Amino acid sequence: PWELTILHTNDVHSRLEQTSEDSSKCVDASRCMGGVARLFTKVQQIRRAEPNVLLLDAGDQYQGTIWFTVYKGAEVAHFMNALRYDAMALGNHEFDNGVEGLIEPLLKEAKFPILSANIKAKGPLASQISGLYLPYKVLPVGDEVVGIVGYTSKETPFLSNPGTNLVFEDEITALQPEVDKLKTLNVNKIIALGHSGFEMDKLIAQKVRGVDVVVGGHSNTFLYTGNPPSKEVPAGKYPFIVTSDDGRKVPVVQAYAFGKYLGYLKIEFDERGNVISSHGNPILLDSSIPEDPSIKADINKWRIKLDDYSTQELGKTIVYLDGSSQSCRFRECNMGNLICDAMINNNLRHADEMFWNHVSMCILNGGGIRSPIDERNDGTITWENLAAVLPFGGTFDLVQLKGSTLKKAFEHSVHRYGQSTGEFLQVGGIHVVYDLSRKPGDRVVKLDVLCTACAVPSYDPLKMDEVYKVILPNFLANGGDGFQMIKDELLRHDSGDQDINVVSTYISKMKVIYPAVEGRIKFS
Amino acid sequence: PWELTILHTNDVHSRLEQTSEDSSKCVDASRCMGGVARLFTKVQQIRRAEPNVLLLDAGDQYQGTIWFTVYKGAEVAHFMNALRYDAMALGNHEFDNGVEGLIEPLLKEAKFPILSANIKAKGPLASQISGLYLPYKVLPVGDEVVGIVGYTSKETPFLSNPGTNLVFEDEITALQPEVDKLKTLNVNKIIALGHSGFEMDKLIAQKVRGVDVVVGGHSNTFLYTGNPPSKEVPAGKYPFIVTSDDGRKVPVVQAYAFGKYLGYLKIEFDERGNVISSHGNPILLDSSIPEDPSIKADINKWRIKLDDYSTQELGKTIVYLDGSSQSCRFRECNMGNLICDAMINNNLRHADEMFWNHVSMCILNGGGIRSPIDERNDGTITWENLAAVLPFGGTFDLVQLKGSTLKKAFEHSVHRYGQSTGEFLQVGGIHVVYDLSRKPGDRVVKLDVLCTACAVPSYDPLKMDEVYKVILPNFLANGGDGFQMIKDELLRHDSGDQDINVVSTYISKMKVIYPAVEGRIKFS
Ligand SMILES: Nc1ncnc2c1ncn2[C@@H]1O[C@H](CO)[C@@H](O)[C@H]1O
Ligand SMILES: Nc1ncnc2c1ncn2[C@@H]1O[C@H](CO)[C@@H](O)[C@H]1O
Ligand SMILES: [Ca+2]
Ligand SMILES: [Ca+2]
Ligand SMILES: [Cl-]
Ligand SMILES: [Cl-]
Ligand SMILES: [Zn+2]
Ligand SMILES: [Zn+2]
Repeated sequence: PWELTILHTNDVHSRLEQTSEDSSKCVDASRCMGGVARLFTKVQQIRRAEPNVLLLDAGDQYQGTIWFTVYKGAEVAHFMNALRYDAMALGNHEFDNGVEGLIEPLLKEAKFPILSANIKAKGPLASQISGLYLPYKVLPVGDEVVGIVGYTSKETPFLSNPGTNLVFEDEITALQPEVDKLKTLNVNKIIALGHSGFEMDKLIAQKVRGVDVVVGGHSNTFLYTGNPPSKEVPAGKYPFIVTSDDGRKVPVVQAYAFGKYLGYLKIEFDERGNVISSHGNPILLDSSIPEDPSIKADINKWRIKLDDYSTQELGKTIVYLDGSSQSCRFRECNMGNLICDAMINNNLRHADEMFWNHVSMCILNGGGIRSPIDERNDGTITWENLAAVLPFGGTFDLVQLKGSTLKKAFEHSVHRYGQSTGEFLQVGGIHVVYDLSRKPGDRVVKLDVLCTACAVPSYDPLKMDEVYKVILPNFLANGGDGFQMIKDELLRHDSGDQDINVVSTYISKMKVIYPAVEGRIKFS
Repeated sequence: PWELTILHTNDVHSRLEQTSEDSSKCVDASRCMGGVARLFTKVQQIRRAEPNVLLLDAGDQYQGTIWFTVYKGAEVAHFMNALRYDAMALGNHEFDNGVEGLIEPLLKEAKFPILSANIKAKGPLASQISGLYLPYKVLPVGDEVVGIVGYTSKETPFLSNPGTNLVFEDEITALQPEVDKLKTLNVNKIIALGHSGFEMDKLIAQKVRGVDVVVGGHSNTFLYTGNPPSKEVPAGKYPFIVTSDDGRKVPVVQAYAFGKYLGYLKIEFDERGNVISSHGNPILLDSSIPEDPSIKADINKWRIKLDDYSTQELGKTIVYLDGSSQSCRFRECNMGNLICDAMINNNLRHADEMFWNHVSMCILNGGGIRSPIDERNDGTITWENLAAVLPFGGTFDLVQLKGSTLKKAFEHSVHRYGQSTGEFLQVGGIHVVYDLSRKPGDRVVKLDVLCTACAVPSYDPLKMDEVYKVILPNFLANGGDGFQMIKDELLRHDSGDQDINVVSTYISKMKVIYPAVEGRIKFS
């Protein structure tokens, strides 16, 4: 039998540097994980041990940290080139800066093929982008050939900014004729590599005849066999074996997100390209694997521009930005409003999945806000100013909560009001009124939440049994500040973008901000 | 004596096409005024009649209409070249797209000198922008030479986006050594051409010794001798003669704004370059002057790209945008909120003077909002969609009003509530509560307005004798919809940017909008 090792990443989301275990900034330098330098170490070791190896990425390298804000994809081409990826599928985030932001930094500089069979170009763009991404690629591997076909979420127009000259076709209908072309070319080992989410990956394994293995992304799905090595709870075994409509066992794999795991799948094929066994598990890239010094030296070199960005003017304020603890731990503060508005706006512009692309409610612990920003002089705000406001190195995560849970979180927000501690919440898309003369646990007297999805979009009373989607710091999603009910009762929690980056890009895009105290939080 | 005719424009604000008498879109094609084609006719006629003629622009050609949104300054270089301007001073709006947006479209393409003596470049920019604008230029005119020195408002960093590598120095201190250089060169006829406002222009005429004539802008100042030909009321005679500290009569001139007038000043000089007389008046460019057909043919040709922009996707909405009359003439509607938020945000980003750069209150007649925009499909908003919402061809103007005036405007808003007419106001930066059970004229029971300039920026009760600055349609500033108290009582009214353009660029910059009904207007 001929054995192929597939190494794969997906939804790296600009985590070029090593991170903490939850994908936020690495605070404890000896428990960090992921990053491209550590990835390279582990990939090089397997390439030395195994004769036939492919390294694939299933999309969403773009977006998430200062690396993408400053380098805009040039860092993705440079470091994926340095790692010698064999192919990549386009994900939705690859369109976040429009087709122009995809063609220049990435499609023109990458030294490997970039694939998607279901994106059709038209008008003027068609001979402009022509051949810059491919529906399939035949790759030699050792003494054999493997074909790779790409696909990208049809939800891309609602998530990103691909423009009106690209059509996203149904994946299975677009994939079948390309796999048929590979079969006509006598390629008998075919990987479908793409970015549509685990549900669609399972449907492709079942329905696209000729596909031997599916390597996917988009849904941040973690699969693992046996006792998992970190906090992620697996959605199924790895590989997740799906039997096809033509009765073959098709391994389906994904490797969570954020470059925290390297997916590692070994497949044995018979002489006719049928899979006769498959086994593996994602490898946790934790600090027991050293960062490769030649990649890390390049990371250090590229970081100099990022460190320089710290003093650059992002925008201006026309108001004093009151991030003092005497304000933000006690009442509505306009710095809290600004940060919640940024959290919302960034996720609406750049959402990771449709499930989250209408989120319009935000809570933020006031103890998370650590400095004011004065408008004298000229009102200039820089990254360095924001880093003093948000110094903890966190992310702004997405959670789905029952109303009863959120009501308990607002009771917790004032249960010991007056003690100057950090759990008092600033909000966006929420109007709350407290009556502090009432018993702890019964101080919320009105709690109305923005409803975006409906007749006349508006604030409506929170309902205990309805479910709501909220953006908030990772620190609160994990139950910090005593918000144990959030951690214990939430229905879904996805990690999101790095925090200072999110606020800096919001100010960059607004240019002039004027947040004000406007009645989001009242006391009666 | 040697006689020089100075023709001059300032604060054209992207009004390349002819306009209505108030600078908004030309609706009645036979009462239109201004535009570059008509300007060219009148300038060519004077060039044929007079031997020594200079055509100067004192700044703020950038910004104001779709022409600048689509062409970003290339239209300014092209048409000022076609008119054969002899020189231009930089104004604040020339920095609205940053130094990069100034260097490429304008400084590199202009065929005339672009001047400013008080802008100093440093760091990397210094040898990059070097020589692309000049502190002075010596120009031959007929058989003599005239020197021109430029200057630009020190308020530019607070109005625009010139970056932190440009320093704006005090104008009189920067101008004096450059005028001294011209004197050393034996130039004895010196025009100071610049963009700092009439107050500063008068101080330059008094204090910069050697300046013969000041040609200014920025403050949209209209000067005229005798009975004025249109609606503008003159601030003084034209020219406005200032005696200098060295006892010379220095004509100071400006020509309003929007290309509506061509300034026309004749100066006689003795052999030593002393002004021995000066006379003139701005010429109203009204429809008695034909549009020049060679310039208009080019305007038509360049318009094709603008007409094409009408179908281009600007951004997306995630909410139904309710611009129906049943909503917007009766209660808060999220289309009204969106348009007021756009009006505010655009003017904060791109304000014409410091006087207006903190405006954070907006009123908008609900009868001005003429269509909803559905989110199906994909939520795409185009210029054409917005043109259906805002079809009247107006501008969003700046007014300063006493509180008592604004309170009367809110009483007018509901004085015959229920009759479905268009005077009901949508708002931004204002919370109003009405009690419709009370007498007409006494229905406003709460009226709180955002105060940006203060301790903890916030909504505070309107005070009858305080003065407030508000952005609103030209149609309301001129007393439309029965708001005669606004027209009759306002303290200052400046025309602003064209309306669909303002909303389109706001959506372009926000990318995804989600306006909602949030309690700006309540009934008790
Ligand atoms: N990782 C973190 N992210 C956000 N806020 C934090 C974090 N750690 C501590 N805080 C805030 O700092 C306060 C203590 O100064 C806490 O009550 C909490 O509100
Ligand atoms: N030039 C204009 N600008 C804005 N709104 C207008 C204009 N002309 C008419 N309207 C609105 O149209 C309504 C009549 O349909 C008027 O009551 C007024 O609210
Ligand atoms: Ca096969
Ligand atoms: Ca002189
Ligand atoms: Cl999925
Ligand atoms: Cl002035
Ligand atoms: Zn994705
Ligand atoms: Zn100006």
